[PDB]
Amino acid sequence: MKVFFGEHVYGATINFTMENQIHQHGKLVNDKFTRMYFKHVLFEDTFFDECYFEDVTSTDTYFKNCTIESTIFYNTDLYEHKFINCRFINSTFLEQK
Amino acid sequence: PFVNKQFNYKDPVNGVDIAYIKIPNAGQMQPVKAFKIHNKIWVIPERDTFTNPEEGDLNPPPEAKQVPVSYYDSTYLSTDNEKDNYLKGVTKLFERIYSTDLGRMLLTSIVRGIPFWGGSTIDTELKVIDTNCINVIQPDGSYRSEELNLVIIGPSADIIQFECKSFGHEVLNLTRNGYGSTQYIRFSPDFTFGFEESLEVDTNPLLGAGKFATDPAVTLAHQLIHAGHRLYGIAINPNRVFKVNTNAYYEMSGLEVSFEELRTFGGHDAKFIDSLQENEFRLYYYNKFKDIASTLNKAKSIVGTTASLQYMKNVFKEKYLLSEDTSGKFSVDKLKFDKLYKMLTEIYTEDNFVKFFKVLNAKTFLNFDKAVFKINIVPKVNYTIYDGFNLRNTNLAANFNGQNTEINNMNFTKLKNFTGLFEFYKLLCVLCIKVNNWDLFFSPSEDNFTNDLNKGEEITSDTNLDLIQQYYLTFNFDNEPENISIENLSSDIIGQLELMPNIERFPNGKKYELDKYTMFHYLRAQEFEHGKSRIALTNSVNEALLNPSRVYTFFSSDYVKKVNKATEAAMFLGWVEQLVYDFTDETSEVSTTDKIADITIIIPYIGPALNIGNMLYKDDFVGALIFSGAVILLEFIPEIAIPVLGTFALVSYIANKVLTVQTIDNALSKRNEKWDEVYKYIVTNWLAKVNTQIDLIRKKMKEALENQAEATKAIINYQYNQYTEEEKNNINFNIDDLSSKLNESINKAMININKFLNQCSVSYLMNSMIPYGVKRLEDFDASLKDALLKYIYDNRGTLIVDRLKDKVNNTLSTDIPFQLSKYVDNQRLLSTFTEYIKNIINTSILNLRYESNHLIDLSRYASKINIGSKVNFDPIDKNQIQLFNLESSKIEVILKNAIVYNSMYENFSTSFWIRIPKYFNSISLNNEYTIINCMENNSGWKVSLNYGEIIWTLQDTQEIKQRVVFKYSQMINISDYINRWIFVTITNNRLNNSKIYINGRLIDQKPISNLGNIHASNNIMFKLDGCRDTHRYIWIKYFNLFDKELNEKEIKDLYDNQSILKDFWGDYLQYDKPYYMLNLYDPNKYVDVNNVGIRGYMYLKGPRGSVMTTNIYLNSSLYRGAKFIIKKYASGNKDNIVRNNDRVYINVVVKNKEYRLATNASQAGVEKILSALEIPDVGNLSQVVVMCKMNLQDNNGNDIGFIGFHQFNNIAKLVASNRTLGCSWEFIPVDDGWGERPL
Ligand SMILES: *[C@@H]1O[C@H](CO)[C@@H](O[C@@H]2O[C@H](CO)[C@@H](O[C@@H]3O[C@H](CO)[C@@H](O)[C@H](O)[C@@H]3O)[C@H](O)[C@H]2NC(C)=O)[C@H](O)[C@H]1NC(C)=O
Ligand SMILES: *[C@H]1O[C@H](CO)[C@@H](O)[C@H](O)[C@H]1NC(C)=O
Repeated sequence: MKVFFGEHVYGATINFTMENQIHQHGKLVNDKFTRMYFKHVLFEDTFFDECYFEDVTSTDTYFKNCTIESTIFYNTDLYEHKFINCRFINSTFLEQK
Repeated sequence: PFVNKQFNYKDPVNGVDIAYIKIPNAGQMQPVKAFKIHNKIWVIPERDTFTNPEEGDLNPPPEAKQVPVSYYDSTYLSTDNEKDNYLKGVTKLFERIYSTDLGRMLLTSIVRGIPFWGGSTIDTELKVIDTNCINVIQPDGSYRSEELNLVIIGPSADIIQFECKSFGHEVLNLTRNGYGSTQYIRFSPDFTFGFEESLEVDTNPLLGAGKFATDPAVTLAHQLIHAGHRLYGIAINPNRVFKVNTNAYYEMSGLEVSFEELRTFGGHDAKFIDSLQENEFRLYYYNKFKDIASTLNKAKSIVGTTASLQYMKNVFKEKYLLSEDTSGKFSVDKLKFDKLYKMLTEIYTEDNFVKFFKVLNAKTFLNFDKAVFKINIVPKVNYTIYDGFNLRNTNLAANFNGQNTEINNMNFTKLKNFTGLFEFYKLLCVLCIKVNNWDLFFSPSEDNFTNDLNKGEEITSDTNLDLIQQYYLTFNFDNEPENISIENLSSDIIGQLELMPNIERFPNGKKYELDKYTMFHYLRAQEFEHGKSRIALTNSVNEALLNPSRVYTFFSSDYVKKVNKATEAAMFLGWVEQLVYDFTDETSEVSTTDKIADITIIIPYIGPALNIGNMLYKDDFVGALIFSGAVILLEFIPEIAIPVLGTFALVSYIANKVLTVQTIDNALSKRNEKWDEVYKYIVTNWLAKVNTQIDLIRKKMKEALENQAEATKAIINYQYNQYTEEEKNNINFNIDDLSSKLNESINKAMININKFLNQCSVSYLMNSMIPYGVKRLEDFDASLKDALLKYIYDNRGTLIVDRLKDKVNNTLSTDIPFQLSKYVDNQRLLSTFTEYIKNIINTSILNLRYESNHLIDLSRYASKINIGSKVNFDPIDKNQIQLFNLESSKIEVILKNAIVYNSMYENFSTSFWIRIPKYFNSISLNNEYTIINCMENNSGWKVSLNYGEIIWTLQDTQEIKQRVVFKYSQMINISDYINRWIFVTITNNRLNNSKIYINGRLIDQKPISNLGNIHASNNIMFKLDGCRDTHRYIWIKYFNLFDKELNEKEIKDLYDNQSILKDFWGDYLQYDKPYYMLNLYDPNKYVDVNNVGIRGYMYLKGPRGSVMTTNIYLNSSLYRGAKFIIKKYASGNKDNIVRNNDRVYINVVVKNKEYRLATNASQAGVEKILSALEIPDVGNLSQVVVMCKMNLQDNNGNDIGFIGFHQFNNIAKLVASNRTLGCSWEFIPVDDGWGERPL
């Protein structure tokens, strides 16, 4: 299990699959998750910013205490139940698989 | 089809559909041909010379009947070709009346109405009536008797006399006692009336002359309604006649109009009868149905028929809608009786058929028919099977040109009516003239109207287009009584026609001596014989009447001076252009003096034209009208008197708690009903004795203008004829263009005169009729309040208390608003009334409007209007004000130092429009801030905003705050209260209550009686104050203040008044701008493209999703789907603003490239799947769309269909088809005020 602390991911487009990770106090700014697989990865206290989620398929992933701002969730299965005590800001939720 | 197997004429005599027939008659009648056309309906191709013995000849009688128009012919119907054409036409009219659903229900009602078999002298037996059956003689030699309902026979001696007759009985009055009998309709389809209509210019300003032919379908429908009344035995007594006064010279000499005609005409005419007589008729008919039900219960036997008594009882219980409670005890219920009576009386009317058929007809029976037109109906190229004379896809469809004789002249041929133009006439002398009878005022007598107002009333514990489709849905079918076997009657069926009451011949040639000129002299002074001699215009009637060659005119002296001058060949074109321009000049003149109440357009030259009030000067007429209101127009003042309304007596149940509250509730309800009834009586009196004179004046103006044009072009042609060959050939001229332009000038003047007469009538109603009722009625309120007070204290307390006295003081101190919307239909009248009240009340305290590049007060009270530097104005429309959260984003209004009082605001109101952006910053929660202030030194009012709510605060000197709030949630899928234009108004009665209204709907009331003294602010503040947000901004427009309290009526119409199409936000829709799309029927989905092209299509997918921010807002996404852009196709307006009825093209953006929207209309099915094509498309496909609804039109002008969607299998595709919804759409411009992020 890979523990991640204090990340600053700027302008990164993600295409591959990341699995078995936890992120804490992450600051994902201007990221982009397109056509990828989320497997057993956990987000806690992470502050998103204008990230874009497209055709992302998730399994056992769970967002916790995350501040999600200005994002777009288009063509995804990240339903409401996958978010726990999360605050959205100016965000949106488009058509979902 | 209703009529299958067209029967030609020369088919054999088989015996069930074509056979020889014996009709009942007093004497002997030879076998007569006829053709069964349906169940219980027969059509006889012969002239009616058998039913009535007195009519043995077809020669016109020496004494012509008192009829406006009539034609006579003795060789008609004689030959077999005429018989075939007659029968084809009547069959076509039957199928056409059956085509419409309302007509379908009427035909079913006719079919079901078999007469009752009550002819047995013995009470307990059922016997068929001998006089309501026909003897069908078979080729073998024997005959069989058969019952039926309707017989269609060619006309009587008077050809155009279409009527209904019935065979009476010695002691039983069948037509009015619930029994009913077979009806014989004297009818012909080959002839039509020709009338004149002058109220169509509102829809078709390009209309020429009138002379419209009434659709024969409507006439047959009128005859069928007469029949339908007579089968159910509900005909009104013929001796009940709407009598008129005939003593005066201006009063029409005489004409019979029975109440049955008033009922069958319906609509406007149906209002000529008061509610009391209608109630009497309803009660009488209910009693007669109770009697027939009792007789049916008593009877237990039948003689003369094969089928069971039970079967005939079932048929009759279905016909009369009776109910049997499983015990053989028939009974009628008031609900079903009321439904049937309304269906037969109010639903089946001529007006409703005219509305459904979309054909011309006179709105009132006063518009007497003026010509006889021979027509041909058998060919389909002249009279289409569906839409009548208005054939679709042709030039005749537009503007109802089919019924216009002067266009569709090859279809109608005029005939010479045998009633003389001046056979029935009156004489007027001062120099004597004659007047035709049918061109006089209609003066109803006072006896025809009655009231039960004086009768007192006691209250006990318990006292108390669409509708056509609901009745059709509820209506029953598949139950038509089958043909029945009966024992045959004698060879000859004896019988006498129902006796008609005698009408004495009205006197002719009466002489009246007067000391003044009447308008008939003036109307005659403008006529001429178009002889060879020159005709000269003049300004003196005394010479125009005497000299046949001189014609009176009411125009200016320079005009007559010009028209009397001889001119030469080179000068004539300038002469004709000058005269047409000058004629338009007089016809277009309107007075500018508008200080008079809602007579805004006073037209002067009506005075000298018709000698109204005995002045001959335009200025004198204007002064007289200004001084005397609308009274001077009326020839005779209609007397109105409202006697004292009866008191109200309440019963008392000693020691009661909930029944007494019911007593007060019923008292209030009966108060409201009494107010409604008295308004209805006042309206019907006004319509009976005021509107007819105004209509006659309008007709006289129309014919006067036409006569003036006639004289002008007559003298012009006289001058034209003077030339030699070279002048007339070198200098061309035609009369058609002159006639067209003069007629267009007549129409533009006639619009003004029609509107003027409309405000005249409405103003007279509002001024000199309603106060008389309202004074007695408020006295009734005073007495009723006294009674309720005596009961509310009764010096005792064993009762059930401040709430009751509050309610009684509230409602019995105010007045119910008066509207004709609930009394009249005439759309023209409707508009004038409401438009008036709102337009006049506009003038108020502050009318802050931005025009002429400045924000000014049109109410000329505001002292100064300060404008801050940081305010903003909308370039597309300068009347919008945008206010920012900065100090200089301020507007100050210096209120008039006159209207500022310490204890003012006793009754007053405010109204304006606000658009609010969507709250973003969380600090704005519970952050109240004032947006509009009129509060000084802890006293005044303020409008404030907070998180999703509007607050109106009233505040007195002694700290008593009163806050009324209107709230709305931000977490909703679709909102009508965010970023949208919202009408907000506040009404205040410092005596009773403060009320809030939003866009014209009731929200909240709070008491303000505890408020004391509320000192008036010196000025008005427009500024954000205390708003912690650094980006908050507002939009407001059309702010208005009212010095008196308003009412629901004046506020609702105001909304529409202040309301060019709008977008989602309510702002003006604009050209060459992108817009998203939204259908109101399906809000949760958006639009999407697929494989664009001819094969490509638009469809509905989703869900649109959701954008939200925690504990601030949640809402579905709005910027979904491809954006739509609109650009001009043929609109000539320079600006990019769209208006109503604008034909434009529609394009859509797909991956940042533009596509036309178009479809192929030749595809099968009414649904027309639209498609997205490239800009280089083919012009054959329909792409022009008219404008919240949009309609696609073919390149030839045919409407492809309303743009909407259809559920094509599992795909919600888009269509242009010809549903209560699906025609509603909405455009979403990109708005910075909403803030959702696109991508
Ligand atoms: C959520 O979105 C809203 C609107 O989409 C954001 O509010 C907006 O914030 C911007 C940036 O400050 C404001 O722009 C301003 O423009 C003026 C004129 O150019 C400029 O002088 C200012 O310095 C500022 O840049 C914009 O007015 C403002 N809109 C509203 C309606 O307030 C908001 O910040 C986003 N985030 C949150 C948490 O709400
Ligand atoms: C995702 O994009 C990267 C960068 O262009 C590319 O190297 C990679 O092959 C893509 N992902 C997959 C799994 O193909």
